Amino acid sequence: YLIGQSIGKGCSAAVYEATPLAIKMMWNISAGSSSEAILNTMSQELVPASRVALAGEYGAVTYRKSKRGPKQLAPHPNIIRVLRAFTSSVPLLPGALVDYPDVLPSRLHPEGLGHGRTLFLVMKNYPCTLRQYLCVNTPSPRLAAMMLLQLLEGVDHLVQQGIAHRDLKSDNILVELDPDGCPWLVIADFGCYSKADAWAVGAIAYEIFGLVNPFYGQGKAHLESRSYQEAQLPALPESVPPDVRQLVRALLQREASKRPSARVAANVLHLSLWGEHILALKNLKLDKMVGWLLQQSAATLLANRLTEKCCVETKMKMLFLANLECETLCQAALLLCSWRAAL
Amino acid sequence: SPTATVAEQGEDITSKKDRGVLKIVKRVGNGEETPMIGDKVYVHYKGKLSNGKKFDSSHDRNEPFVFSLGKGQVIKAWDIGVATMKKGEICHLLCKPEYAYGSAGSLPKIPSNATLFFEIELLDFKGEDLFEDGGIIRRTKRKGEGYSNPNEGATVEIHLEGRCGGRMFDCRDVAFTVGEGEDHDIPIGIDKALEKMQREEQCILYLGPRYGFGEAGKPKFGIEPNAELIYEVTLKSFEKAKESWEMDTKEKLEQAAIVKEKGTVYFKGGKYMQAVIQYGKIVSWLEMEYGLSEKESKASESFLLAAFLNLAMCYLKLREYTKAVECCDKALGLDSANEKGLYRRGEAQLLMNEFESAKGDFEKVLEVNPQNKAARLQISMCQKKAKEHNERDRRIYANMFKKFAEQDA
Amino acid sequence: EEVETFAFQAEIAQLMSLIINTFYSNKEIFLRELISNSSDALDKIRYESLTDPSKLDSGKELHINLIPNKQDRTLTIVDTGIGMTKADLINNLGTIAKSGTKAFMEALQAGADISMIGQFGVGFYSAYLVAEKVTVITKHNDDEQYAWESSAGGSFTVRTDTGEPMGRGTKVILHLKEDQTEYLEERRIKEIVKKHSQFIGYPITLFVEKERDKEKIKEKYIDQEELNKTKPIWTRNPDDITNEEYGEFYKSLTNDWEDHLAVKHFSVEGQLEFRALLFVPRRAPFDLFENRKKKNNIKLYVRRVFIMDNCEELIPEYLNFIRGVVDSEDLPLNISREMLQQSKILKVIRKNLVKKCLELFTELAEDKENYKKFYEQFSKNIKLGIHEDSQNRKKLSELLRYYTSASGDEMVSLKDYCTRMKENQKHIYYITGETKDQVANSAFVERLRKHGLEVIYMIEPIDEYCVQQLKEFEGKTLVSVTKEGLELPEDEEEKKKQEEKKTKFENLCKIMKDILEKKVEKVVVSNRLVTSPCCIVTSTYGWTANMERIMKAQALRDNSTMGYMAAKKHLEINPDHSIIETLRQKAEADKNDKSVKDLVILLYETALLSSGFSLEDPQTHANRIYRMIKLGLGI
Amino acid sequence: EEVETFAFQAEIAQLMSLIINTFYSNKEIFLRELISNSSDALDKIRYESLTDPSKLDSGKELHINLIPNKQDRTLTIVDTGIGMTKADLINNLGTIAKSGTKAFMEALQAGADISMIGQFGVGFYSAYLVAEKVTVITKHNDDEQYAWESSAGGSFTVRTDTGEPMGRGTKVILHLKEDQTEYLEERRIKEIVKKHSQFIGYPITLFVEKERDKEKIKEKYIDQEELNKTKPIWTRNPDDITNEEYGEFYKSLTNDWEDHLAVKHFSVEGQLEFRALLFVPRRAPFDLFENRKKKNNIKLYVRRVFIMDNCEELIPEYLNFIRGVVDSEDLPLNISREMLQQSKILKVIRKNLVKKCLELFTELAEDKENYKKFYEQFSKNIKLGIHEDSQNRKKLSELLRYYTSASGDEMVSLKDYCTRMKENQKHIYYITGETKDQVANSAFVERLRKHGLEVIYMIEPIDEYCVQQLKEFEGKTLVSVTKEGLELPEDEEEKKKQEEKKTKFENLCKIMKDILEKKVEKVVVSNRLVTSPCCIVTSTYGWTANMERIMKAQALRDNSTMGYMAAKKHLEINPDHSIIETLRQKAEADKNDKSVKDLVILLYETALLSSGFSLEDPQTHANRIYRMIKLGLGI
Repeated sequence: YLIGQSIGKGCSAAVYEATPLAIKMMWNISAGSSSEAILNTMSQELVPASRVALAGEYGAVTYRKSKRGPKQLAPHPNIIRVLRAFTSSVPLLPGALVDYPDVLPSRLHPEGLGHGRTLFLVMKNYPCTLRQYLCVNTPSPRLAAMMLLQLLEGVDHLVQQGIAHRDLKSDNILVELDPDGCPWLVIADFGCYSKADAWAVGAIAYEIFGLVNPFYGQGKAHLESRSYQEAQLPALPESVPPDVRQLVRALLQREASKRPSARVAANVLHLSLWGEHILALKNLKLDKMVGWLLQQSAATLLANRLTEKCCVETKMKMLFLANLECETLCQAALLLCSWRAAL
Repeated sequence: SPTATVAEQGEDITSKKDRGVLKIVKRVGNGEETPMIGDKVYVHYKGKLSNGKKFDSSHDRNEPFVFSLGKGQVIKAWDIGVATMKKGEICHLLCKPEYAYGSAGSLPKIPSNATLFFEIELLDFKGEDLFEDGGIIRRTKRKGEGYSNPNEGATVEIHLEGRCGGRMFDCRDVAFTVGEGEDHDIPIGIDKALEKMQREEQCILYLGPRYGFGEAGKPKFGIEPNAELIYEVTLKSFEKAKESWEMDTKEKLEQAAIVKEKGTVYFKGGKYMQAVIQYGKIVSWLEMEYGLSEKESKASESFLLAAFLNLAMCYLKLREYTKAVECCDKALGLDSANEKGLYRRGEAQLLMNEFESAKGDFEKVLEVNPQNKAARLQISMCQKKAKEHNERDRRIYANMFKKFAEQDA
Repeated sequence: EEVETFAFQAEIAQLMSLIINTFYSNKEIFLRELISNSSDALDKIRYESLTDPSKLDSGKELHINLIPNKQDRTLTIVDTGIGMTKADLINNLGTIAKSGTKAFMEALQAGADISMIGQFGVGFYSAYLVAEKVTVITKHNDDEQYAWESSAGGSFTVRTDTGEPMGRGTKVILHLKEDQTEYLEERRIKEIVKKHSQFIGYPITLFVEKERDKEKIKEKYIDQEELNKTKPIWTRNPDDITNEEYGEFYKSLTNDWEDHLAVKHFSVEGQLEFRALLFVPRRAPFDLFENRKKKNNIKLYVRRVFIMDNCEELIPEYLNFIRGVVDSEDLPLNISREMLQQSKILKVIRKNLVKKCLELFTELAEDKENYKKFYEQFSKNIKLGIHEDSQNRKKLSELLRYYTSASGDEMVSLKDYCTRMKENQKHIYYITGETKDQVANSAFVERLRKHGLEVIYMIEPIDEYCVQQLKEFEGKTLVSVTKEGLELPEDEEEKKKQEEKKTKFENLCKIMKDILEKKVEKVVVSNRLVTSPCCIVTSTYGWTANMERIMKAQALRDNSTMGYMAAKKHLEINPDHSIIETLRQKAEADKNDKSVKDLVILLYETALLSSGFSLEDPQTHANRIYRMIKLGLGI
Repeated sequence: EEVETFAFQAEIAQLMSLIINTFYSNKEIFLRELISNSSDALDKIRYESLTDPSKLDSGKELHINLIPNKQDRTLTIVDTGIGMTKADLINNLGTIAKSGTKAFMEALQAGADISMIGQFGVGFYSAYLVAEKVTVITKHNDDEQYAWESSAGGSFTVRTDTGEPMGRGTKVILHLKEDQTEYLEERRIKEIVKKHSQFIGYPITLFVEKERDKEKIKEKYIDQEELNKTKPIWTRNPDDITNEEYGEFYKSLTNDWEDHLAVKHFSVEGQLEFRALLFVPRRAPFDLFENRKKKNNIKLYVRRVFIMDNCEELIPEYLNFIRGVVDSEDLPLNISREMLQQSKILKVIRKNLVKKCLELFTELAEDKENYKKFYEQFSKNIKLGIHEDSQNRKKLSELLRYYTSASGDEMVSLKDYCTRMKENQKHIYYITGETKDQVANSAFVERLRKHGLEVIYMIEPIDEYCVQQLKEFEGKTLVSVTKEGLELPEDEEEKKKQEEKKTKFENLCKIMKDILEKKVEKVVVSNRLVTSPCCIVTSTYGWTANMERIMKAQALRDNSTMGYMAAKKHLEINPDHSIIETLRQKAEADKNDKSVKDLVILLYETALLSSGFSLEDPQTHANRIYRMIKLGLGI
């Protein structure tokens, strides 16, 4: 047989066209690392071999070297474009040692056993926003006031980014509502004077309460500076606690300085929903102390305990209990106390 | 070593002086005393070398062994047991280095001094290979040569025993051929039977009715049982049919014309069970390129298509139309404008009760044939059979649900 | 021939400058080795004080303090060190890389818990990264105050002009550039100490006039705030730890409202040995898996100083939820010290970490209540590891509990099922599916119930991954009955009469096959169906309806190979089912009939509805059923 | 008062030792800067030669070779450098950090393509890390040979004469410890030199007597084997060379038997500008996504040398497949040089990378054949990015082709779904189906055909992530008809008669509800479908059936939520369907009728079979159908 042009497609594989017809002879060195692989990939390339296509010379080159050479299945490792072949190599004395392994002649491949878990990513369900879900579902006034926290925080955070927007839309925030029945604030917050963004948060609070919004109907829309009629609250229902209503009365105050920074609310709201209100805690029983944070973090444990029906109460608590500092954490307690300085 | 202990005091029938077969069993299961050879068995065995060596395969789970035949060559040691092996008995074996499954054998796979021996639990051991189309089991008394496999169209030299099924039957030792059995009135399964027949391998034949002359009925022989048919045929020698790699396009045309004329004769004689494989062979004839002058490629293919036609004709005559679908589907793959071919395929579809694809192809054939009434009446019958299946379900499904309400108390 | 032998010389200017602008990528590194110099200083002298009473009285209270100074921008720290003599101070200081700490350290005969943090001698020059001028006034033992100067101008000097004694008053002032004027922000400083130097057994604080300037009205007159509200548990003797120290430590470590589950403490004694101490939270972590970046796990605080941690090399991707902290005082390190030289050691410590925490899991499994709580909320991570570890299969095994036919209500260990081994079954029967009700109500499962053989029900999704990897547990092999084989040893009489049924119904298999084209390779009688006329069983290989489902379901998986793959499907019958024999009957009489065809259509169809496979073409099924309904309408 | 002004001093021994055992974590780095020195040396002198031909006249050679010399363990390299004066050699050697090369570099007036790789001055002493003694004989311009000595013993010298001339003979011998005696293995050296220093525009090789010692029979007496092989392309200006250049290049880069698809080359001219050159393979990458060792496929060079590459810092995880190589000859580096100082720069170059390669994708999309080939085999990565990028969404939106009712046969751009002949109710009507047929045979899809507006088919498991993220493509919004609303502007006669059907079928719907408890929220008359009596439609929010199905089977997604959330279910009818009106007729007249009861059971059931949702309890359905079969048996 005449051998064709010596061009190489494969490590030891070089496809040449014999004088038309063609044949390639990829060699297995008997002492290599992948020598078992090449002595077996042969079978894969000899999967398509015809019924009489492996008359291997079988003196010391093994009879079995081309006995299970014929195929069993069609998995397509590299190609299936093969018809004939022959065991052509060092014919005589090709090894000072070969154990002639001869072990388990009829096992096949387990589809390469490629089943490793391709890295997963989750999605953020965003079909809804505020004014949509608000009319859709009315949550607990604490489940609602907690949503308020997610607002002011980014509101705190965004002005903590120095950035500012004059009048956020009613639906300027979008609601993940990723788990059914619970809304959520956008982490990205793409949609867009000090306390301006905070004022928008106060205004949309009325929408959450379902109470009529004065900044809308009554007027003074789109201006944090504008103020008239003593910032009336038309919040008649008592579903909202009087103590937090005092905080709302404190909101929209004569001066933005007497108004709270969004962290103060965060403070307040961290202090209010979490922590706990007791007669022992009464009378500003909390004063300057650092460890109390952990003690307070313990008082925030019971969020998992009482009214943790809506599971989301545990979700964001981690990113909230960790980040706290008494410097901007004691004043609101003082202003909370006023809820009880009610007297 | 258990094998060594059993080997002692064992009368051995040995092929050579020191190599052979060793009666060694521990206990003997009750089984047919007469020696029997069986291809179909589910033997249970434990392949353990023992004796300072270890066989890790087949020792674990007992493996049913596919016996190729009485002289099966898959494992040499396995048949050695079947020598003087009963059915439903127990057997044990011994090492024979020559008898290794991988030819001569290699030392790591098979120990140089010891092969694989097994405490065989012998099971039913009677009979030889069966027939995939039924009607016959291998009933031989000699071995084939692998050199001379008779081929379709090779006129043969067979002798006949002289008694079918227990009845002295009337025939002679005539130069049979696949397309000849129906003419001279003997069991016609001979066609696919002589396949397993070579030169110098005697093989009596059990005959079932649907395979040979059984179902066909005998006015000359005088046979009571049409299913119980047994007789011996002695294929002394035979010629070789000239095959694809053997014929040539001119002789292709020659034998093509001759068989086409024969096909008209087959139609006139009405016999067709012969015609199935001869039409199939013409099909295969043409199914490959000729690389020659084919000005009448159309004429060749026309012979082929008329063969398709009569093939579907016979499939209508007796068959369950699956091979009708085959032949006329090849027709459609070549000439789908057959004035009758696709018509009979759609008629099969309606007799297959698939009257919807029948609607399709029947309106097609009406496009090409707006002349005759057969196909239009046939599609009308398709509508009738549709309505019949309708009323069928109608009856079988009248408030089928209300019946459930009966159960409710 | 001759030799001009010279020792290596050096240049100072370029050297120093390079050190500054190259050693450390970021300016944040400062405020850590300052602390180090002070720590070791005070430490040595502490030991010295123990030896001499007069020295102890002079040294007194130890503390480290910080003063940002706000608008003045005069950053500074102060220590209670002993300092160094007027000259000797130079002889260490201007001598780059000559650390007198290391010097006297080595000089120490009875070196007991010296724990010298720094040894390189380059931390002081790292201050230039921020300081414009490095000036430091200092006193020493029986010595006078001395104000060193520096601004990396190539030189330095010493000037004594009555700096306020401050007693010993060891301390260095810093002057950061107008540019990059950060770190005056205290809370930054705090997160910085939280990041590093939060664990030091010595008093630290910051002072700042920060108030509310409310004028009395202001809550606190001055702000004094220590920051080491923590004490290192690892140093403390394990087994001799204070009661409930770990619960409190967990809160101090991480701010978890909730407690810890369990925790384990390992005194290593190898060649390079360490303090292995590993918590496990009493809850499940809400925030896991979403972060592609490998996150905090075990922390390394070598030499009682925070070092680089949370890098996978310590602990695999599996069991990364684990939280503990490790520390070996001695470890090879770098100038930046952040990267590490040898990783083979990482491998040895990693081996130690997994062995031990796995033994922790074991000890946990000694408990049943809490262990089950854990297992509940964490088995997924468990199994992920179980399939990824590939060496300690025995250790990984025996830790799994699942619902079974024996007890549906309680999760039973595989080992418990193995000890039962009913009828010496060599096979452990399970099933993979979707809902518990569906898995319980399965044809093969019903047959298993008839055999009284129990079946562990697996309904977990991720279950397929681990089970393919998991195998013969305790010398006996798993078997999901949904496999094609399902070889069950019945009575000899049973085997044969079932075979006789096959001998007469294989022609029915034919009959149906003549309609059941293009879908099922082989149809045969079954020993697995009692309550159902017919059902489907996956072939010997391939992917189970639900295994295939999840392989298909997993996103980012679509491949040319995936589109056509694991094609292995065929069904069976219930030879002793009424409908089944009815199908047998009349089929012999008519080889072709639409009803028979449409029947087996719907039959095989519903069989595919069961056996998991999503319907290959629902619309069509709906059509057929709609036809049945129109029938029901008398139409 | 008195100033004792001194310059900074230093110590040598500890300095050097520290440098050795601390500066780098990877032992093999030593053979890189040997090369770098050599390179810049030869480079300078090259320029000098172009000035005046005296040095090269004698030299006439530019090659560099390495000799392992195992028989003596004498590692060495040789260069054609000019070397330095015996003295000046000292003055730049023993002077740690004084780079003579950086010296004369700066001294250069017309500094054209000087490309000085090393200016730090610590590369040479990196030898003692492996070397036991560092000895180097060398000649210089019009100068004599000089054998320097060193063993990091604090000193050095020269004692040399009668040494082989070998021209300049700028060679340096190495002597590695018995311990850690690696790197004699050549193939290690080779993987090393293609790990780094494979790209140098100057001749390199190794020589070794390796043979087969077969006694002649052996083909080559000695292995004169070069390692330069591929030359750096990106340095050559693009648009002056053909694609084959790039072709051959990548071929000799990754060693892919197959070609490249396309590639793009970007001369940056910013403040810190660079060579941007980016391939794209002509095939799909088989093995990937396990993140074992690779987060990207990009590589980075400065000063024409290998730098730290493959960091998630430069290219995001999305579109990580992109393979190209970048080089800006000079960036801030380190002593180990491996880590990087500023990452803001990483961010600005990342910006550039992604912008440019995205424009590449665009230019590709200018093609239709090859672009479609790509899109075929890579759309998954595309979409992953499309949903993760969140800024350039608009561009990401383009380059997306799909099967539609307008298309059928081939994919086709969304812009093709843009441009509508009717110019009415502009929205993007689509459906996330499982099998394309199973998306084409939905009754709601048929009603779109009845109206006649086309609908795009979305059929990928990963497709979902994209649909939520995608929105309002080209000022008009996507709409999956499977949503609950599906508001379709129909005729005045259409709207009112439909609603009249509604007003006299809402009672029928209430009648059904009296049986359709506990499953449906609202069952109302919908025109959503034709030619199908009933079907289910997901509510306004929540997960669609395909969306729910993937969430359930997603790996490691199991949670209290995943368990059961997104609960939104409601079906509809076909008021003009036969079966529908039959259900309507006499419904009021019958009381507690099972007929209608079990009917609507099966109805709603099959409607859930369609509309995707896996059957809530198959077994039960099978039971009902089995009852229907027993009926079919006349039983």
